[PDB]
Amino acid sequence: SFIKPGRCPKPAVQEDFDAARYLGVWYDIQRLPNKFQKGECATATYSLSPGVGFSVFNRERLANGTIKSVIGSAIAEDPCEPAKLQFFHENAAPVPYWVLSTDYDNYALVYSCINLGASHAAYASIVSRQPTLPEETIKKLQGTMSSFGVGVDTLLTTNQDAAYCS
Amino acid sequence: SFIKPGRCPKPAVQEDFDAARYLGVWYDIQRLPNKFQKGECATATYSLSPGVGFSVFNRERLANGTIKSVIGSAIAEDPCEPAKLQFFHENAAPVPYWVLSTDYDNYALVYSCINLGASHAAYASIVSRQPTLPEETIKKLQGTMSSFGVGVDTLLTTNQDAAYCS
Amino acid sequence: SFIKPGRCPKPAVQEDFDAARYLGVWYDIQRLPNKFQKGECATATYSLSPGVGFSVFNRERLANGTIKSVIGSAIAEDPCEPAKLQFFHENAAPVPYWVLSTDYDNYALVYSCINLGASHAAYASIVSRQPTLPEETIKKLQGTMSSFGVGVDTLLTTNQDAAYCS
Amino acid sequence: SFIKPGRCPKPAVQEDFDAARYLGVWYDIQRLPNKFQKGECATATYSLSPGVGFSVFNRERLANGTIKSVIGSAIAEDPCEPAKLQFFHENAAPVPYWVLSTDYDNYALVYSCINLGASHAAYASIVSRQPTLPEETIKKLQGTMSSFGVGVDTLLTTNQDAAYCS
Ligand SMILES: C=CC1=C(C)/C(=C/c2[nH]c(/C=C3N=C(/C=C4\NC(=O)C(C)=C4C=C)C(C)=C\3CCC(=O)O)c(CCC(=O)O)c2C)NC1=O
Ligand SMILES: C=CC1=C(C)/C(=C/c2[nH]c(/C=C3N=C(/C=C4\NC(=O)C(C)=C4C=C)C(C)=C\3CCC(=O)O)c(CCC(=O)O)c2C)NC1=O
Ligand SMILES: C=CC1=C(C)/C(=C/c2[nH]c(/C=C3N=C(/C=C4\NC(=O)C(C)=C4C=C)C(C)=C\3CCC(=O)O)c(CCC(=O)O)c2C)NC1=O
Ligand SMILES: C=CC1=C(C)/C(=C/c2[nH]c(/C=C3N=C(/C=C4\NC(=O)C(C)=C4C=C)C(C)=C\3CCC(=O)O)c(CCC(=O)O)c2C)NC1=O
Ligand SMILES: *[C@@H]1O[C@H](CO)[C@@H](O)[C@H](O)[C@H]1NC(C)=O
Ligand SMILES: *[C@@H]1O[C@H](CO)[C@@H](O)[C@H](O)[C@H]1NC(C)=O
Ligand SMILES: *[C@@H]1O[C@H](CO)[C@@H](O)[C@H](O)[C@H]1NC(C)=O
Ligand SMILES: *[C@@H]1O[C@H](CO)[C@@H](O)[C@H](O)[C@H]1NC(C)=O
Repeated sequence: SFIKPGRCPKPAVQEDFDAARYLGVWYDIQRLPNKFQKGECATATYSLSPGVGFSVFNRERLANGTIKSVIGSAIAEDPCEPAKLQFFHENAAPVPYWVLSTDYDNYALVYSCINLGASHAAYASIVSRQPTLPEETIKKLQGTMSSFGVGVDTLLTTNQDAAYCS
Repeated sequence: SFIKPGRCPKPAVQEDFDAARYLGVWYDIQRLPNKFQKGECATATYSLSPGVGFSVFNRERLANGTIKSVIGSAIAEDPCEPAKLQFFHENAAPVPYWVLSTDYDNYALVYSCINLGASHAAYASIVSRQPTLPEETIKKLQGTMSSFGVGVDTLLTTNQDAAYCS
Repeated sequence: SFIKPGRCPKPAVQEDFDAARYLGVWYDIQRLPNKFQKGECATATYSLSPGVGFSVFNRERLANGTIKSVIGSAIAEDPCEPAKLQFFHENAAPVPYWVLSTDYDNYALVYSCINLGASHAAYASIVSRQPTLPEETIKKLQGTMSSFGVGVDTLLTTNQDAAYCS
Repeated sequence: SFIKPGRCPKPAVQEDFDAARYLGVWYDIQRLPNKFQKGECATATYSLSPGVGFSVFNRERLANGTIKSVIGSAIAEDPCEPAKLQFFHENAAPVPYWVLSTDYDNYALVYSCINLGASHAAYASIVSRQPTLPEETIKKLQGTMSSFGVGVDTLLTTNQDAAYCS
């Protein structure tokens, strides 16, 4: 999704990550530019799976008012690295999805990277259990992002205004 | 997981494979020796996924009457190759799973292979919608297995006796 | 390293591809935009490998006259699909490299693709044993490139002018 | 190519591994049972690659005195992990090859593991720059292997007798 030079960094993930506590609704707060989000008001809904991992339901509002959504399935392929997921969205090739940091109740810092020779395509995201996230939490997560080569300057803020998104 | 010489054959899969028709209950009729089937009366149940692919519930009876079962998730990582799945069983590393041939309402030939240098570990299985499958059908699928270098003689026949399996 | 929408296409590869005839010097005639070519006069030289596959030496001229180069190794990881190689350059992650069409003594259409969810990163190339290639030959390879969704308008022409590259 | 239960362990590899100091001739001293060594007197010879990584030439003596050898190519696909190699032996699928420990001048502990569902296939070997290695060094390396579940009882000692190998 977003090309930067160098090979993919390998940042720390959430230690002892617990997926059952990660389920539910997360709101997109900030994110690296990508090719899949085409609007605003983005939310992810993660739910229990009857097999392994969990189901994914992403949803956003387009500027012309059209609502768009996708379904996918998330799986930790190595049970010993539960924070290192892979998402299989409908009609999409698999993408990595690592949870760098989360407190389950408020925020989460998500990272994703795929190698491209001497370059890489990266995606990063700050999400929240609410349409807003406190300013301090955001600055902290931006802080870790800098350590693995994401520029805070390059981030897009997602519109989560209550009126516009209903 | 059966070690044989040579690299994994790359047999053909079922053309224009339709997972919705592959769902439901399958009985293990014959199978390559493996490390996971520990008894008899083996069935697989495939169900809808709210994400992609489908949910898996494999189940067998032990000699002492104890029922053993596992849950997992099946996903075709390349949507243009829907018959070439990957199974993510709980407590297992991901494994390949090809539907080489199926008519959906009667039989299916499942193959799975993993390379080990100049050797490979293979798993193959004939399943049926009924606890039995006609011998001529069994013979035909055995033909297919031989055509890509599996020995029919090494196949194990699975117990599906209504008396024993009830 | 060029983003286009959709998953990677799988165009046909060169039949009975013979790497021994593909060795030697190729001149870049035109190619998709990428992050590795920074100048002109780009050439690829393919050489004997004492193990498997063959050796790679890429070379171009910078605008200030500085020559830049990389070495790498090409390996056909599956001997039965010899046209589907993996290229391992110094300081780079592995990249696919398919020889889609070549007559060995004149031209070659090179392709490479890596998936990015519902998008993909592509690189495509028309190379030649001479610094120029006939207009009729280029158009044919353009017909093929068009067939998997690269537009001739998106292509860059490589400077192979004898004076300037000298 | 030796099947054990559980997923592949992830042992530490030699820190700051230098492939350049690893070149030349190593003798097989002890090894896990595998499918490729058919005799004795086995040596691996590693040499410069004109591309990336290094060149591979393995050879052993068969019981009937006939000598057999293979060539391949070794590559660290992740340059930041030079001890984590991939070996491409001729006509074989790629295999992992980790250097867990080496002092370059005397010994080396090589490990390799490929997952097979809830089981795995492993290969490990203690090599030496001489046909023999001191018992204390061997014991030390056997110690390391034990910590990740290879049985010292399962190890085979390789015949490197000077006369028999002459
Ligand atoms: C997404 C896929 C992808 C591919 C395929 C790819 C090829 C590739 N070409 C490279 C160097 C190079 N490659 C070329 C040119 C060629 N390269 C060719 O495959 C051919 C046919 C030519 C034509 C001669 C040149 C000239 C260099 C060196 C340029 C320089 O470093 O200044 C490198 C080394 C890394 C770098 O210098 O940044 C890679 C990885 N990179 C990718 O990200
Ligand atoms: C390079 C890596 C990479 C990733 C990680 C990735 C995720 C991804 N997000 C998607 C949809 C979506 N994704 C989101 C939003 C999110 N998505 C998230 O992973 C998170 C955390 C949010 C935050 C809420 C939304 C709203 C959609 C639906 C978009 C639409 O239909 O327009 C899709 C589906 C494909 C599509 O319809 O275009 C993919 C593959 N794609 C990639 O190429
Ligand atoms: C599951 C992982 C796995 C590994 C790692 C592996 C290594 C491996 N060793 C091979 C040959 C060989 N390998 C060796 C010896 C060695 N090989 C070594 O990795 C080392 C350290 C030595 C020590 C000297 C020899 C002597 C041969 C040649 C066998 C012959 O031709 O008789 C081959 C070629 C296949 C063949 O033709 O038989 C492979 C794939 N195979 C696997 O399945
Ligand atoms: C290298 C290849 C390879 C494959 C394919 C594989 C499948 C596989 N089958 C499993 C359980 C199982 N698998 C089955 C039966 C089936 N399974 C089928 O794919 C089909 C068609 C049936 C027939 C109905 C059953 C009944 C179980 C549960 C067994 C138990 O509880 O012990 C498991 C779970 C973990 C384990 O017990 O090892 C795996 C990984 N394992 C491998 O190593
Ligand atoms: C907005 O855009 C989408 C895709 O471009 C389109 O399908 C949809 O109909 C548009 N909504 C309108 C015009 O209401
Ligand atoms: C049946 O078998 C398994 C092991 O084979 C054992 O764990 C289980 O307790 C047994 N149950 C009995 C004795 O019914
Ligand atoms: C050529 O230009 C590149 C641009 O970065 C630079 O790396 C290099 O120093 C230049 N060579 C010179 C100054 O001769
Ligand atoms: C020795 O035995 C091997 C098989 O065991 C055989 O292939 C080889 O040719 C034999 N060597 C000779 C010439 O006796």
